[PDB]
Amino acid sequence: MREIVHIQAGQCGNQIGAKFWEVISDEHGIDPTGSYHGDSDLQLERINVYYNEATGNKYVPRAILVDLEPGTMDSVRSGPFGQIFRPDNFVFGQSGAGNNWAKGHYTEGAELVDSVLDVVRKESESCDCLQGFQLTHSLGGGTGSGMGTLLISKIREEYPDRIMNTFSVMPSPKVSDTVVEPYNATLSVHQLVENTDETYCIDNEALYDICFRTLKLTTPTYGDLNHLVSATMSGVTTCLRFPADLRKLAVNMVPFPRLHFFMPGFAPLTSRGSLTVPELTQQMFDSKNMMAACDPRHGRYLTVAAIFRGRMSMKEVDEQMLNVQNKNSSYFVEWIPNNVKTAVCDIPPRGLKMSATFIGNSTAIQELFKRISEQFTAMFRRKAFLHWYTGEGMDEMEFTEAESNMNDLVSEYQQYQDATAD
Amino acid sequence: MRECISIHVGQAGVQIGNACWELYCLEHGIQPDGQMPSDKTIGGGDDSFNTFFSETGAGKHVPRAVFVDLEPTVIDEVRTGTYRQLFHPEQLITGKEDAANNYARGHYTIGKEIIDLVLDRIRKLADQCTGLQGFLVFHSFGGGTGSGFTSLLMERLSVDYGKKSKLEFSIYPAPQVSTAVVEPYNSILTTHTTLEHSDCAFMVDNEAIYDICRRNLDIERPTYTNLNRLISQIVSSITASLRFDGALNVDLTEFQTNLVPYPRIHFPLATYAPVISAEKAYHEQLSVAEITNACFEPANQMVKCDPRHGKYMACCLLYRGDVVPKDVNAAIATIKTKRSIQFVDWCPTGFKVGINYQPPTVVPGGDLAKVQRAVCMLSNTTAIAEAWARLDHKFDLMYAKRAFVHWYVGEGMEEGEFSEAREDMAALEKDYEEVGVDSV
Amino acid sequence: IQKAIEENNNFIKMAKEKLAQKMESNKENREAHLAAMLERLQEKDKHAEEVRKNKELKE
Ligand SMILES: Nc1nc2c(ncn2[C@@H]2O[C@H](COP(=O)(O)OP(=O)(O)OP(=O)(O)O)[C@@H](O)[C@H]2O)c(=O)[nH]1
Ligand SMILES: Nc1nc2c(ncn2[C@@H]2O[C@H](COP(=O)(O)OP(=O)(O)O)[C@@H](O)[C@H]2O)c(=O)[nH]1
Ligand SMILES: COC(=O)Nc1nc2ccc(C(=O)c3ccccc3)cc2[nH]1
Ligand SMILES: [Ca+2]
Ligand SMILES: [Cl-]
Ligand SMILES: [Mg+2]
Ligand SMILES: [Mg+2]
Repeated sequence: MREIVHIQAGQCGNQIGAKFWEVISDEHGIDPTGSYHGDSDLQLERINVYYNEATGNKYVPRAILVDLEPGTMDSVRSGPFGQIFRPDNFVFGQSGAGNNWAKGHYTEGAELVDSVLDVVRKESESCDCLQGFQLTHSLGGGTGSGMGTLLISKIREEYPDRIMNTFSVMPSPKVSDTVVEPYNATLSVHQLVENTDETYCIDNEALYDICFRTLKLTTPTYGDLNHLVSATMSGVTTCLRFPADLRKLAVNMVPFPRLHFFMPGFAPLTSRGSLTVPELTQQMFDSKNMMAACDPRHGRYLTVAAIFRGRMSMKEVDEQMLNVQNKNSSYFVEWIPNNVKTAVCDIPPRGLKMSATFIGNSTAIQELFKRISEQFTAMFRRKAFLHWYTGEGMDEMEFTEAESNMNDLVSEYQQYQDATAD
Repeated sequence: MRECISIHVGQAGVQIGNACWELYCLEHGIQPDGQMPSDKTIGGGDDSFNTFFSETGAGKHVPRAVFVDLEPTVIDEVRTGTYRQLFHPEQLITGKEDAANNYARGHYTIGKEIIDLVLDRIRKLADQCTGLQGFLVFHSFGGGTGSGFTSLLMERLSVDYGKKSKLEFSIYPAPQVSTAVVEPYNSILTTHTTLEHSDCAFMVDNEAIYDICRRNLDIERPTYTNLNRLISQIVSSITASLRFDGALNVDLTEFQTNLVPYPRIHFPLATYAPVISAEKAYHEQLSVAEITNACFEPANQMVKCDPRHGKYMACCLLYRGDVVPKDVNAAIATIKTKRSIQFVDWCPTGFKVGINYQPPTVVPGGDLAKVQRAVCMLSNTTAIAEAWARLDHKFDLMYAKRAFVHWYVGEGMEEGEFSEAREDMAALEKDYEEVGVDSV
Repeated sequence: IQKAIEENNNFIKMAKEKLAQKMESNKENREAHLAAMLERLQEKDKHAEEVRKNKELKE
């Protein structure tokens, strides 16, 4: 009834995208062949949200796989669940982006964007009532960042009354050595501020720090970082997949159109070496459990959504959510009453009896944008590596515009952080 | 004759409607297939229960009701539920995209696409009536459909049915059972736009019902199912005078004459007793005096407010079950000596009493104990303005920063409607103060 | 009784008109909001043509 159309672009977008479908396919009882062999009818009640019912009663992800190189997508077809994806929904080119936003947004990506939209229309027109789109991508690359923001802008032209959500992976020096990542990220944020309703800030800095400090991984792999992303995306989409739509959920989380960048959180986060409701709640409000490298106690919450999964006492959940709010009242803006909402789903994730997923619209997210801006200006005031972008036809002003737009986003977060009721 | 048409709007309206019609069927002996063995007149009749039920030639008793929602999931449960055979399919109306808790989408963007079909289906119910009395509209304040589409429907009903009476059962938002943040906006918007088109509205505070279920029925974490079964009992007490008859029965319209001193002051405070579990009702007979005393315990009110800090403009007592005037009069005399009951100086102080001898029913598997006698008090007190004050204050907090307003503007509304609606509420709060001031 | 008929008819009339004006004012506002959104997106499309043209010149 309420369908979502999923898109994954670039290496990162396709990697976490594949993991997302692995995890939710398991939760819904779908095997790599697309057949259902579950044990509960709750797994199928809202399976239409993300899957199409095909001939032979096989369920096909409503997913579109995009990349300017075939490398990663070839791994998807060969990896686990590579055969459930609709083969025609693979839209790849050979040119590549070379980690250049301009090549993805303007040059190489523009040549391919039309063939991507062709698959989007065929998927959308088969929907009884399309909720909207979710995109997985990184902001430091070239395809996911450049062609992803282009796809968003062009999808919005044909579907302006549909929700556009993104799971955007922010760059960090701790994960990738590529130098121009601040440029690609700042150019992308400039786009996401305008053309998305919800953006989950999946910060590689925070993912690494969690794997290293908490999970005790000396050398975290992309697979280790992605296990966190997979569990997070499963959590934030749980209320959509198991028995409100993207719009109602955005309405209660986005008080201002530009301030739609969320801090994801998850609990429990434990290493392979060695749980109460009070502890779950305390953890998901701890800075250590945030998938964005921001301290929520350096800002204030505009809105918060929290979903608990597993068998537990709703009364105890109600008490502890009221408990943490009163003890942290200062960090919740007064001018949005009742801005913390809670949901429960009886079905826990895989390998856990209880979990909690945190979605925070906190002004503390400015710390993340401030970090990207610092890296950006440290390279743009020298005009370093700019020839990669002017070579594609860009002008220095577009770099200056994207810069000052993100600095405005920061000052806008600071405005409402300092605002008071009286 | 004197038919009433019920209109259930949005999730809260539909689910509360399900509970009410289930309870009505049990009270009248109607089976889930619409058959009523005790009814010896087949295909028609002028009995008291015919105010709420029509009859087909095959002996089916069909609610005079329309269910409307902008998404189908809630009404689908009616189409496949136990009482699915009770409703003709045309009485259940659904879109496919809801209002997303946005008044603008319920009143404009989405609502305008279905409003014509809804009015057409209501007309078909009205055409079956020989003397239509009015409409009963069930809806939430907080939902985008309950707020936005209800306002649109009420405006349209005034046009199509003149000043035929329209009564509301409105669910006032409570944070304990809501996951929406923009409910203060939707509440003020719908209250402003509906105020001219409603003759009388019974607000039900979800927090008050939530507290009663926890305190009096020992339910740890009430669900909508728990709240709705209790709400259905109060609704039943209020409509019992229309569906049953008796020598001591007083029609709801006659109570309304006393409850509404000015058109805008049409929000009665309901208080219901006894709410008691089976375990406590065992070897426990609550007398007329005991349930009457409970009416003046604020914890049993449908809306959280303090009548002791306001003034009364009317007090009505709707009894049902084993109750005779002698005991009522004795109970009332006792209460007048021990309670803070201050009337405005321009209104008589007598209590208006009605008795419906039919005893109340309970749904199987419920938590409410079956009792021999119950009572619903309907009072017009200035204290109900406290509910407007709390809601208006949450409105002001968010609107001073224009939080979430872009969602409404994006769907076509203007900031002028927000300030215009808030000013109407400020005048309403002012109206409630003025009525409580002593005369010159 | 004539006054009663006139007041009821005038109430019906003013409500019918008040609503007709609200629903038209809302239609125009929503249509304008969506038109401005697309106009911004077309402007970006034009800017993309200039970028691809600026590349060609450098060659
Ligand atoms: N008492 C009671 N309140 C309910 C029920 N369902 C929803 N509510 C309340 O109604 C408000 C939300 O409005 P809904 O009726 O669910 O929304 P809707 O009318 O369907 O409108 P949209 O879904 O936004 O299109 C919240 O304050 C809920 O607590 C119910 O079954 N019983
Ligand atoms: N968490 C995570 N981050 C990734 C992955 N692959 C790439 N990245 C990040 O994304 C950025 C590189 O962008 P990439 O997606 O590889 O470029 P693209 O293929 O042109 O879209 C770097 O900052 C990486 O840290 C992945 O599998 N997981
Ligand atoms: C694909 O992108 C998305 O899934 N978007 C999205 N936005 C959301 C907002 C909230 C929630 C909740 O779980 C929730 C928890 C408690 C109360 C209310 C809601 C889930 C969301 N999912
Ligand atoms: Ca009959
Ligand atoms: Cl329908
Ligand atoms: Mg790469
Ligand atoms: Mg609804």
